[PDB]
Amino acid sequence: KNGPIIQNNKFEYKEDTIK
Amino acid sequence: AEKCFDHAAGTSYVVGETWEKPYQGWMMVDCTCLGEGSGRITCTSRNRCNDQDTRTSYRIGDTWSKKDNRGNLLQCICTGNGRGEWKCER
Repeated sequence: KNGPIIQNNKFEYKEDTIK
Repeated sequence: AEKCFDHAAGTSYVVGETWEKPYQGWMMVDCTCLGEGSGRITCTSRNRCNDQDTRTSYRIGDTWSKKDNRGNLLQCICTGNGRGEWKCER
């Protein structure tokens, strides 16, 4: 029948928090 | 020693500390304070399931349902696996 559905949403970011 | 700031939450963190925060309204990420003289943070979704279909963020072990593209119910569970991964059965 149906196999498993694998999904991903992988990400990373950087940000500064002092001006 | 140095700190990073979350001006939206009124919180602060020291270098190496990790915390969760919202991202783009409905997503969740895990942030770590790097510092580097600018309160610099690195944030990742690798331990979370940010499912665009439902515009909901899930933690490892959380379950939800949604449809496929032909009216079938899918049962999903957040597994993480260091890859922001989840698995659904149709």
